Amino acid sequence: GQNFLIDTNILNRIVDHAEVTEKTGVIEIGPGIGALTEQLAKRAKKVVAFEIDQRLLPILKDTLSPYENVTVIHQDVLKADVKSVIEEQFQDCDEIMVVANLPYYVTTPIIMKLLEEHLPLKGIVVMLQKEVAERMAADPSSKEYGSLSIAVQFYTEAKTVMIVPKTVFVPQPNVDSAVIRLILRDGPAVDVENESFFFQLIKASFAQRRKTLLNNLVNNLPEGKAQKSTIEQVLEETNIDGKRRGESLSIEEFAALSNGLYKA
Amino acid sequence: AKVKATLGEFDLRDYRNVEVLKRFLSETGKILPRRRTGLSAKEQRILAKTIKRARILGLLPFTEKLVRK
Amino acid sequence: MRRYEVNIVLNPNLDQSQLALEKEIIQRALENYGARVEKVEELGLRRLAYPIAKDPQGYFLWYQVEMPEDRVNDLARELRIRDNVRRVMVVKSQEPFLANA
Amino acid sequence: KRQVASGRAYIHASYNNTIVTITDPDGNPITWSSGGVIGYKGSRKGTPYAAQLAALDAAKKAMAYGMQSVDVIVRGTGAGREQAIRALQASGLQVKSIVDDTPVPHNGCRPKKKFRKAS
Amino acid sequence: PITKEEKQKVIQEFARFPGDTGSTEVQVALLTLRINRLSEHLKVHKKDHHSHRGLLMMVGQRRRLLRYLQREDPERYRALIEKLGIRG
RNA sequence: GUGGGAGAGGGUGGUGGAAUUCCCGGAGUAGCGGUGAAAUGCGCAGAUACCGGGAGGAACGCCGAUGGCGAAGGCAGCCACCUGGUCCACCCGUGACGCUGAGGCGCGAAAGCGUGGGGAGCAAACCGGAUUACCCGGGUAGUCCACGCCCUAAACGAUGCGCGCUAGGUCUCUGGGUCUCCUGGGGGCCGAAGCUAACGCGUUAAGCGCGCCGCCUGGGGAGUACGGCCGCAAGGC
Repeated sequence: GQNFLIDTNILNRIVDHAEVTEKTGVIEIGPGIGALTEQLAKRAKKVVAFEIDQRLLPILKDTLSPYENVTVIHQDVLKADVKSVIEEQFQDCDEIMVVANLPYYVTTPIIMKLLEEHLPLKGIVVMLQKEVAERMAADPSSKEYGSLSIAVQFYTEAKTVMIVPKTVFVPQPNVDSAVIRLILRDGPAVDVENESFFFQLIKASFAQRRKTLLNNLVNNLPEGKAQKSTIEQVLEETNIDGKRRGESLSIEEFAALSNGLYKA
Repeated sequence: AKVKATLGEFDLRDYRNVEVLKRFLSETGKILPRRRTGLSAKEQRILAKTIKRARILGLLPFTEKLVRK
Repeated sequence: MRRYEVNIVLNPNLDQSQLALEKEIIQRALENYGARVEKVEELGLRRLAYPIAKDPQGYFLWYQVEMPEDRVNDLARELRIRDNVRRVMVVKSQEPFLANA
Repeated sequence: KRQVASGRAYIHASYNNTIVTITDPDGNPITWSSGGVIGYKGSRKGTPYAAQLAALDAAKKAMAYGMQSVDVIVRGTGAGREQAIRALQASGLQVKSIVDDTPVPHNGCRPKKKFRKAS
Repeated sequence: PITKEEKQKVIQEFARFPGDTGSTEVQVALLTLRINRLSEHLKVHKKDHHSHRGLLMMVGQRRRLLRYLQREDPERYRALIEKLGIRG
């Protein structure tokens, strides 16, 4: 058992932040002990629970007698397809939400891959660390800025809904927990030639952050390893980008840079 | 019994007095500490310098192998 | 014009001819670099605790010289060019500091 | 096969494992033995008993080549050096000398994370 | 190094009277010689930071001695500075 | 000034061996490696043990010290050159030429950075594995060099510098003398008087005095905001 939140107050506040109403639908990831599930199911039209824990599921399953919307599906969210779930279990409520209070070493890759899964859902609200929360919801020219902020910029505009004290968690974490909201955008924030190529670019830029954009792109890029001799024209193709870094630049800057990269 | 005890009269800056120099090295080609040699630090320091110099000349072993289990 | 000692260790696997020519050439270099030898000690063959240049044996030669200080490096680099010599170590002449007098 | 009649037995006594190799004076390795070839896996590979068995196995499989006398040098600081040497000498080959030649760096390369913090 | 020969020669040259080894002029001359040698050394050896501190202290000492000399007697000061070509 | 002494103080060239990793061979059979226990991983394209030859980079095992040097940061193979600081002795020269120091100038561990080299080993990030539901296998920048930036620390003795006076005992490093001992300088441990809220300090004062400098005025807000200065930037004052 990980650090489990025991406060009804902050749980009520978070489930309010989730806007769990009659129309609103809920996806449960790692139902666990079943406090979040308790506060969600009563106000949700249909709750679908995904978990791979052996015994953390069927014990909770006993308590799910008063709830009629608890369609618990025993599987790993990463391994198992979720596309079918939209058709099968959201016939009751087309609106989609994902809520999680899990440990973060499992939570963050789950969120990343879910966004990679390309399932069109309205939004997601998850529980994460303060540092990673800053990392996701970041502005240009910040120490808390990086590739993760760039990645989440395509999908959503984020803000920590309500900072959480460490006390509420049973064992106490040393670092403060901060719950963020991720509400999916209409589409891509800024257009690009290739999505994968864009991601490769952003990885290359922020690989050795401290170095200049030029020094990053010289050594980081694999195709850059190919065209090391050719990086002259790469310098040429730069527009209004002088002696610069990654963190300095913004989403539109990197998008234009990628669009230029395809033309090289 | 200190190594100094089982010796007579000699010079330390003489980096060619090889026969006396083998005495100050252990069963392994290591320089014995002051506890075993029985010299003052100044003497120990100058002797270590001379020993290293002779090692460079190849008159003395940098390391050896010990006949024991 | 300080007093230095010069050490040359060279190939033992040489007869009188190569030995003599090496001696004369190194003496030529010595007198070339503004040096002035006083005394020469010849040590012949000595066993080495470790093999140098794939050879467990070595031939030894000893000089003490008073010569210009600025040119000792030049002499050391000169004597080391030949493949017949293994180690050349020039050290300053040190006073016999005795023990337990 | 060779019948050198006089070789040398190398004992590589690491922490995790002990290796025994018998070879001619020319360094040509005739054969070898370890804790692994006996069948021991994992932790018990470097146990003193494994060292004993490895020494005996190497000696036995070396007797086929007609080896009678060896001159042993031991390498590594593993737990089963003494056990290996005693087993080898009590196997049937008259050891001339017993020596260590454990390789020690002269403050060379930077070691692993765990092996650091040297006094 | 500054051998005995040239050191003694400078001492003899700048001595006020025979048997003077410690007067202001002699001190200034010796400091100037040391300063010159160290200056050329640091010119050749740019990244020898430890010696530069010594150079600074020597320059300071010479400056203080010259200040005292000028205070007590300006004519000797002018004569010494023209003899040694200090401050230009 | 003269006559000596010790020292990983600094800069520049040269080269000594032991490892580690690769390459080229000879022999070698089924594992090697790893852990609390394991897995990943390598190995039948013959691994690991081992013998020989070669390449390359980095760091100097015993000596080694509770040691030494430096104004700090720091400085360990060896050889040579160019240099900085310092101690003792002779009392030989000068006649107060001294102390401190707002700004200025310079130095400044480690980590960063620009422009070029180098890359053995270790190793941020990262790719893997696994269990206690940190640890092992790989690996990038970086750690290495030249030039130019950055100017930060538990940059600590948490103790600014200089000088004088105030019991001693003991262990060390380095000198001098007439050498069981006297006399200087440096580094530790007990402890008179004294001081301190106490812990403790105590001839290397946190004692008794003098001179100069730098800072403090309840805790947060906050080393934050604004403004200014310095940097390519991160950032610094």
